Amino acid sequence: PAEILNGKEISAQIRARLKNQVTQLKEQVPGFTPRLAILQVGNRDDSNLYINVKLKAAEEIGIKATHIKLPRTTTESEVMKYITSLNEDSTVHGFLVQLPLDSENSINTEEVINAIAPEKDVDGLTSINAGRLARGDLNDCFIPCTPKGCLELIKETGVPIAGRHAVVVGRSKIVGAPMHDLLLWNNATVTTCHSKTAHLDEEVNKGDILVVATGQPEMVKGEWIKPGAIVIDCGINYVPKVVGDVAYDEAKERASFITPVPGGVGPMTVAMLMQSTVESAKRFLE
Amino acid sequence: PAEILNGKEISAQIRARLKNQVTQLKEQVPGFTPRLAILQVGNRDDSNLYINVKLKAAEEIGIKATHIKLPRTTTESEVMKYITSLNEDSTVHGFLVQLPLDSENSINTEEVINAIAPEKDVDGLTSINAGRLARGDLNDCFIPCTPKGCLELIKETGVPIAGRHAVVVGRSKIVGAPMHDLLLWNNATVTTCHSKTAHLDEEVNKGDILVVATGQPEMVKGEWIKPGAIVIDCGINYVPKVVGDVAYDEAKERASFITPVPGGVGPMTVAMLMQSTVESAKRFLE
Amino acid sequence: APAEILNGKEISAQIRARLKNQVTQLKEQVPGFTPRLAILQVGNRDDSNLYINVKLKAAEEIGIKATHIKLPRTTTESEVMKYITSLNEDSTVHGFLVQLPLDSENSINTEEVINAIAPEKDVDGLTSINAGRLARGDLNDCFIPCTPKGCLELIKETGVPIAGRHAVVVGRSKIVGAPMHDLLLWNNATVTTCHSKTAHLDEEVNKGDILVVATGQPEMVKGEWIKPGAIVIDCGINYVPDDKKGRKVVGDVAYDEAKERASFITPVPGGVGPMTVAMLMQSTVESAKRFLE
Amino acid sequence: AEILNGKEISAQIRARLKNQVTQLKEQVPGFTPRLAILQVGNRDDSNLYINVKLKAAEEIGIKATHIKLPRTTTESEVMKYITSLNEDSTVHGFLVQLPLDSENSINTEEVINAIAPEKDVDGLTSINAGRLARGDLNDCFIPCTPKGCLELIKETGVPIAGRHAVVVGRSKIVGAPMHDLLLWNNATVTTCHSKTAHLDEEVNKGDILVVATGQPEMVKGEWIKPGAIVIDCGINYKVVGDVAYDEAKERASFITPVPGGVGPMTVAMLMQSTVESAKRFLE
Ligand SMILES: NC(=O)c1ccc[n+]([C@@H]2O[C@H](COP(=O)([O-])OP(=O)(O)OC[C@H]3O[C@@H](n4cnc5c(N)ncnc54)[C@H](OP(=O)(O)O)[C@@H]3O)[C@@H](O)[C@H]2O)c1
Ligand SMILES: NC(=O)c1ccc[n+]([C@@H]2O[C@H](COP(=O)([O-])OP(=O)(O)OC[C@H]3O[C@@H](n4cnc5c(N)ncnc54)[C@H](OP(=O)(O)O)[C@@H]3O)[C@@H](O)[C@H]2O)c1
Ligand SMILES: NC(=O)c1ccc[n+]([C@@H]2O[C@H](COP(=O)([O-])OP(=O)(O)OC[C@H]3O[C@@H](n4cnc5c(N)ncnc54)[C@H](OP(=O)(O)O)[C@@H]3O)[C@@H](O)[C@H]2O)c1
Ligand SMILES: NC(=O)c1ccc[n+]([C@@H]2O[C@H](COP(=O)([O-])OP(=O)(O)OC[C@H]3O[C@@H](n4cnc5c(N)ncnc54)[C@H](OP(=O)(O)O)[C@@H]3O)[C@@H](O)[C@H]2O)c1
Ligand SMILES: Nc1nc(N)c(NC(=O)Nc2ccc(C(=O)N[C@@H](CCC(=O)O)C(=O)O)cc2Cl)c(=O)[nH]1
Ligand SMILES: Nc1nc(N)c(NC(=O)Nc2ccc(C(=O)N[C@@H](CCC(=O)O)C(=O)O)cc2Cl)c(=O)[nH]1
Ligand SMILES: Nc1nc(N)c(NC(=O)Nc2ccc(C(=O)N[C@@H](CCC(=O)O)C(=O)O)cc2Cl)c(=O)[nH]1
Ligand SMILES: Nc1nc(N)c(NC(=O)Nc2ccc(C(=O)N[C@@H](CCC(=O)O)C(=O)O)cc2Cl)c(=O)[nH]1
Repeated sequence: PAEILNGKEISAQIRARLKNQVTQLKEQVPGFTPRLAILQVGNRDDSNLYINVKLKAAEEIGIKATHIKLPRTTTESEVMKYITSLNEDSTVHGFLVQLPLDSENSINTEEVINAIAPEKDVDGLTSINAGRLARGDLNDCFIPCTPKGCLELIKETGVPIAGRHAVVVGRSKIVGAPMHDLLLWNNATVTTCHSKTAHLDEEVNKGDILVVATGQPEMVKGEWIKPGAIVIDCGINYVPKVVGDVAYDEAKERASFITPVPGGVGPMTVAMLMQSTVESAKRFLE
Repeated sequence: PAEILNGKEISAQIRARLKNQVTQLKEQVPGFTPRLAILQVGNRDDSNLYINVKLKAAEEIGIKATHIKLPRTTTESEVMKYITSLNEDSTVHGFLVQLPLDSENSINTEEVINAIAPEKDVDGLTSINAGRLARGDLNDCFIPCTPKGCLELIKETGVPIAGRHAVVVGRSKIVGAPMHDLLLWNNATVTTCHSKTAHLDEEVNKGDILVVATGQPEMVKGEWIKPGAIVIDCGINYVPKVVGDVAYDEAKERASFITPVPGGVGPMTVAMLMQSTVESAKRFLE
Repeated sequence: APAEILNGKEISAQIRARLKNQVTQLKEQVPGFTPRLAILQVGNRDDSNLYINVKLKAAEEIGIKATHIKLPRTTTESEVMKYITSLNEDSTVHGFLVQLPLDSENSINTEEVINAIAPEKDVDGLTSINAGRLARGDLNDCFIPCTPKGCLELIKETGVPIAGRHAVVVGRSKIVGAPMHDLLLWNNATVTTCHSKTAHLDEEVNKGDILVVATGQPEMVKGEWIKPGAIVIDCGINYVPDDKKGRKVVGDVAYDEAKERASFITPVPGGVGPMTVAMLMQSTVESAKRFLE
Repeated sequence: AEILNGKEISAQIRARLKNQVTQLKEQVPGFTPRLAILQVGNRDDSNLYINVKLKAAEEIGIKATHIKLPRTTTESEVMKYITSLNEDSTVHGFLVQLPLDSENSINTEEVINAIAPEKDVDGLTSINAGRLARGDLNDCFIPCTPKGCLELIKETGVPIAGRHAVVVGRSKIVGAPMHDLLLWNNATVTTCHSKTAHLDEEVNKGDILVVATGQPEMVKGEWIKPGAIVIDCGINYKVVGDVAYDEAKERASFITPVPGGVGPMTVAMLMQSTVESAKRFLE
C-alpha cells in the first residue's frame, strides 16, 4: 500500500520555520510584524471554520491577522470600499477575500477580487497574478495557496515531477486551473479534466501524478488510479464524516503515495498562505 | 485522405467581412478609422515579413496601421517611451510589439509587454489578458491571435470540441499556452506537451484535436497521428522551402482535417489580429 | 548496505594533474609548442555556455590553448562549413569540436557539419568515420566520445573486471549511449541496449552487472530495478525546477534507492560530468602528441 | 516450426530486381547497373562465393566484372585497383572479397576504407558502418548478410519493435552490423561473443535470435526460447549452420535451414544494393 503524505506533520514543519523566520525579522527590525487581513461577505459556516483555522495559524507564527466580516446584505460598492482601504493601509502586507461571497445582492466576484493590489494578493487570485503563473513567470507572483500546498506534498515523495504525466481533475480559479499551471512549469505533461470530460476513468489512469479538486465526494474511484501514482485529494466533503474526492481505500492500495482526508491538503493550504504572507512582509521591508 | 482546411480562403472571407464593418463604421462615425500600431526592435527577416503581411491586411480592410521600427541598439527605456506614448494616444486603438525583440542590449520582454494598456493589447500578451483567458473569463479579454485563428479553423470542420481530447504540443506565451486555455474553456479535455514530455509519439496519438507549435520542422510524424484527427499546424519553418511542424504528407493520410503549410494558420493569425483591432475600435466608441 | 561512491570530481582531478605535468614537459621538450583545442558554438544556449566554459577552464588549468568560436544564431550552414574547413586546415589547431545541439534560426544539417570535421582532429569522436571504427572494434585508430571514455574509467576504478559481465546501456544516442555500448562490447562485456521502445525496462535493467544510464529523464530508472551488487553509472544531468534554490541537478537514476542495491554508484553532480571534461583534455593532448609524430 | 526458405524468398527478390533492371534499361537506353568484385589470392571458398554472386548478377541483368590479383600482390598494387574502380564512372558499386589471401602483409582496414562510400555496396567502410551504428540508416549501405537476415525476420510478419533480440557474434561483416540493424528497428538487443558467460541462458532471452559464430551447431535447441525466430548465418563444412537445426526446430516458430536460408539472401541483397547504387548514380 501507499505511503501516506501526512499534511498535518509537514505543515507543522513549515509553520515552525516561518515562526522562527518571523522571530528573526523582529530581532533584526524591532517593532515590525507581518500583517494579514481576511475579508468575508456573509456568514457561511464552512467559511467561518476555514477562516478561524487561518487565524489560529497566523497567531502561532506571529503574524498579526485581522478578520473583517460583512453581512449578507452588503453591496458590491461596500466591499470595494473595504478593498480600497486595505490596499491603502501600509501596515497590511497581504489580504484575501474568502470565497465564495455569500451575498443577497449580486456582487461581481471578479470585480471584487481584481481590485486587490497584486502585491498584497496572497491568495494569488487576481488576474495579474494568475496570468504570470499561467505563462510561467513564477518568481513575480503569488501562487494560490492550495496548489502551492499540493506541490509541496508532491515534492515530499522525492520523485522529480519533470517528464511525468500529471492529471488534474477540476479547473476552478482557486485550485484546478492554477494546479495545472504549477505542474506545467515544473515540466510535467499535464492533462486537465472537468465536468465535460468523457471517459474520465481512462484520463485518470494516465496520471503518474493525480490531483483531484471536484467537490464530488469519492467520485474518483481507486480502480482508475495508475499503479504507483502520487494521489493528491483536495476534496473536503461532509457526508453521513469528512471524505475526499477520491475513494481512499481502493486508491491507497494502488498509489505509491496518497494524501489522507482530512490531514492532507487542508493543513498545507493554510501553511502556504502564512508563507506567502511572510513573503509579502519581507518584500515590504526591502 | 483529410480535407484541407484552407486558411488562405477562410481568412479572405473574414477580411472581406471586416472591411464591410470598417466601411460601415466610417460612414456611421465620419472621420473615424480603426488605428493599429506595430512596434519593432531590430531587423529580423521573419519579423519584417510578418509585419509586412499585417500591414497589407490592415490596408485592404481600412485599418490605419503604423510600423515603428527601432534599431538593434535600442534600450529598454527607449522602448518604454514608445509604449507610454501609444497608451496615451487616444487615436491609437490597439498596438503590439512584434516578438522576439532583436536588440544587442538586454531588454526585459515581460516588462515591456506588460506596460501595454490591456484595452489596447490586441495581441493578448499582457499578464492581465492572459490571466483572464487562463481562468476562463473569455468575454473580458483579448485572446492571442494565433490561438484565435486555430479555434476558427477547428470550428470550420463542424466537429464539436466539447468532450474531445485535445493535445497541444508547445507551451509558448504567444501560441501554445493560450491555445491550451482556449481549448479548455471550449470544453475539450486538454493535454499540454513540451520539450520535456516523455514518449511524445504516444501522447500525440491521444489527440482527437492536435495543435502543434514547436518550431521543429516536420517533427510530428504522421504515424503518431490518431486516425481521424483534426491536425492544426502552426509551424513556419524555412528548410532546404517552407514546411510546418507536422510531416504533412503522411499526416494527411490519417487526419480527417489538416492545415497546409503555408496557407493554413498563418493567414488566420493575421485576420484575427485585424478582428481584434476592429473590436477595440468599436469598444473605444462606447 | 550503501554503495561505494565513484567520486568523479576527485578522479578527474587526478587525471588533469597528470595531463598538466605532461603538457608542462611537452612545452619544455619542444619549445614554443602548445596543444590547442577549438570549440565551435552556434547560438547562445545557456547549458552550452556552461559546458563550454567548464571545458575552457579545464584546458587553461592543464596548459592547453582553447579557443571558443561563437557564431550568432543567424549563421547559415555554408558559413559554418567555412569555419570547419578553416579549422581542418589550421595546423596550429590539433583538435576541435562543435558543441551540440546547434542553436540557429536557420536549419543546419548537423550530420553534414559534424562529418566535415577532419577525423584526426575529431576529439569528440562524433564523425561517422570515428564512430565506424569504434563500432567495429578498431579502437586504437579512433577518437572515442568523451562521456563513454569517462564512464569506462569510472567502471575500471571499481577494480571489477568487465570481461564476462552483462552490461545494460539505457539510451542509444550518438554522443553517449551508442558509443557506450561499443566500448563495453569491445571490453568483452555481454551488452544489452535499451531505449524508449523497450518493453519491461525494469526487467532489462535488472540484468545489468554494469548499468550505464543516459536518457535525460530525471531519476526514471528506479532503484528497485537495480540488480543487487551492480556498478551503476549515471550520465544524467537534468535541471529540474526548484523554487528552494532556481533549479537543481539530478541524474537519470533514482540515486537514494539505487545506492542501496548497487555495489558502486556515480553521484550527480560530481560523477560522470567532470570525467567527460577530463577525457576531452586527454584526447586533445593525444591529438597534439600525434601531430608532433 | 515454420521454415524461412531463403532460396524461394531470394528468388522473388531476384525476379523483382530483374524486372526493375529491365524497366530501368527501357527508360534510359544503353544503361545497365555495373558491379565489380576484387579478389586478392586464390582461396577456394572465395572462388565459389564470387562465382555464385556473378551468376546472380547475370540472372538479374547486372553486368559484373571479377578482377583476381595474385597472392604476391602488394598493398600498393591493390590500392591502385581500388582507385581505378572508384574513378571508373562506369562502375556503380564494387566490393573486395574477404579475407585477402596475400603472401605480403596488406592492411585490410586500409584497403577496405579506400572504397568510395557511394560504391561500397558491401557496407564495409568505416563511414558506412558509422552511419549504421549511429542510426543514420537512410544514407548508407548495410552489409548484405544483415540486410538478408532482416528480410527473413520480416517475412515472419511478426513485428520487431519491442522484441528482445539476441545476436551471437560481433564480426565486422555479420554480427556487429546485425546488432545495429535490429536496434534501429527498435528491438532491445543483446550481443554475445566468445567471452559471454552462460551463453545458454543469454540465448534463452531472444524472441529473435541471430547466430553468426562459425562454430558448427554450437547453439543447442534446448537453449532456444519457445516461439523464437531463429536466423542461422553459419556455413560450416556436409554443410551445417551454427544452430543445432533438428532440436531448434522443436522450439522455434520460424527457422532458417542451412543451406537454403541466409546464404541465398546474402547474394540477393548485394544485388539489391547494386541496383540501388545504380539508381542513385542516375541522378
Ligand atoms: N485546503 C483545501 O484542501 C482546499 C482548498 C480549496 C478547495 N478545496 C476543495 O476542493 C474541492 C473543489 O474545490 P473548487 O474550489 O475547485 O470548487 P468548484 O468551483 O466547484 O470546481 C469544481 C470543479 O470540478 C469539476 N467537476 C465537477 N464534477 C465533475 C465530474 N463529474 N467530473 C470531472 N470534473 C468535475 C468542475 O467542472 P466544470 O468546470 O466543468 O464545472 C470544476 O472544474 C472541494 O472539496 C473544496 O472544498 C480544498
Ligand atoms: N501565424 C502562425 O502560423 C504562427 C504565429 C506565431 C508562431 N508561429 C510558429 O509556431 C512555431 C513555434 O515555435 P518557436 O520555436 O517559434 O517558439 P518557442 O517559443 O521556441 O516555443 C517552442 C515550444 O515548443 C516546444 N518544443 C520544442 N522542441 C520540442 C520537442 N522536441 N518536443 C516537444 N515540444 C518541443 C518548446 O518546449 P519548452 O517550453 O519545453 O522549451 C516550446 O514550448 C514556429 O514555427 C513559429 O513561427 C506561427
Ligand atoms: N558529462 C556528462 O554527464 C554528460 C555528457 C553528455 C551528455 N550528458 C547527458 O546524458 C543524458 C542523455 O543525453 P543524450 O545525448 O544521451 O540524450 P538524447 O539524445 O536525448 O537520447 C536519450 C536516449 O535515451 C532514451 N530514452 C528516453 N526515454 C527512455 C525510456 N523511458 N526508457 C529507455 N530509454 C529511454 C532515448 O530513447 P530513443 O533512442 O528511442 O529516443 C535515447 O536513446 C542527459 O542528461 C545529458 O545531459 C551527460
Ligand atoms: N552469405 C552468408 O550466408 C554468409 C556471409 C558471411 C558469413 N557467413 C557465415 O557466418 C558465420 C560467421 O561469420 P563471421 O565472418 O561472423 O566469422 P568470424 O569473423 O570468425 O566471427 C565469429 C564471431 O562469433 C563469435 N564466437 C566464436 N565462438 C563463439 C562461442 N563459442 N560463443 C560465442 N560466440 C562465439 C566470435 O566471438 P569473438 O569476437 O569473441 O571472437 C566472433 O564475434 C560463418 O559460418 C560464415 O561463413 C555467412
Ligand atoms: N479566498 C479563498 N477562498 C477560499 N474558499 C479558499 N479556500 C480555503 O480556504 N479552503 C480550505 C482551507 C483550509 C481547510 C482546512 O483547514 N483543512 C484541514 C482542517 C483544518 C486544519 O487545517 O487544521 C484538513 O482538511 O485537515 C480546508 C479548506 Cl477547503 C481560499 O483559500 N481562499
Ligand atoms: N507580438 C507578436 N509577435 C509575434 N512573433 C507574433 N507572431 C506572428 O506574427 N506570426 C506569424 C504571422 C503571420 C504569418 C503569415 O502571414 N503566414 C502566412 C504567410 C503570409 C500570409 O499569407 O499571411 C502563411 O503561413 O501562409 C506567419 C507567422 Cl509565424 C505575433 O503574432 N505577435
Ligand atoms: N560536441 C559536444 N556537445 C555536447 N553537448 C557535449 N556534451 C557535454 O559537454 N556534456 C556535459 C559536459 C560537462 C558537464 C559538467 O560540467 N559536469 C560536472 C560539473 C563540472 C565539470 O565538468 O567538472 C558535474 O556534473 O558534476 C555536464 C555536461 Cl551535460 C559534448 O561532449 N560534446
Ligand atoms: N567482401 C565480402 N567478403 C566476404 N567474405 C563476404 N562473405 C560472403 O560472401 N559469404 C557467403 C556468400 C554466399 C554464400 C552462398 O553461396 N550461400 C548459399 C549458396 C548459394 C547462394 O548464395 O544462393 C547457401 O548457403 O545456401 C555463402 C557465403 Cl559464406 C561478403 O559478403 N563480402
